[PDB]
Amino acid sequence: SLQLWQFLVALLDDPSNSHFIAWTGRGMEFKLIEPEEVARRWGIQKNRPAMNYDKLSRSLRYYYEKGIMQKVAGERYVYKFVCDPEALFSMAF
Amino acid sequence: SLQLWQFLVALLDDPSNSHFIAWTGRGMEFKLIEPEEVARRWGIQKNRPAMNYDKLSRSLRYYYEKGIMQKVAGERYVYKFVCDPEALFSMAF
Repeated sequence: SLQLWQFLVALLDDPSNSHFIAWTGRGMEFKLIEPEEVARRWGIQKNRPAMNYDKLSRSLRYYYEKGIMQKVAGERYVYKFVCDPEALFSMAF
Repeated sequence: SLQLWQFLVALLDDPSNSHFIAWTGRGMEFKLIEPEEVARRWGIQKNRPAMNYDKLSRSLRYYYEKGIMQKVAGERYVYKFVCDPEALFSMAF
């Protein structure tokens, strides 16, 4: 049972997925190029066929509160993993 | 069962442990202020009473290979957690 952040890291590690999700090249920044495709694959992963970006974005919002991620200012689908002791702790536990 | 990197993160998060292990304030860098005390507490955690800094340093060496941590060049007891997609993937999986 993967957490959504783990699942995104696994998709980001394969450049074959770069058409729907990719590291932008700027540090730990990544873009949901096809956000509905990212949702569909998350749906397959968790056996939730009714998964959509609306549900996926609520999960990405929870990740700001934990300090794991931040939404890049001025962007609809660009986020970054945070590299600080708080993010590390939330990812470790 | 905690991994050594998780154990260090847990010790680092609690300022009660700051007399023997602490974040330096420079990004993800941390210092083993009392390296033998870190080693003794790792021993308590894993029920390995014969734990010492020698055994700990070799396990830290294994984490450099994984790509999760690195020893700060020119320092005896200063390390850092790595901020890159490879580190994130190794910590996630």
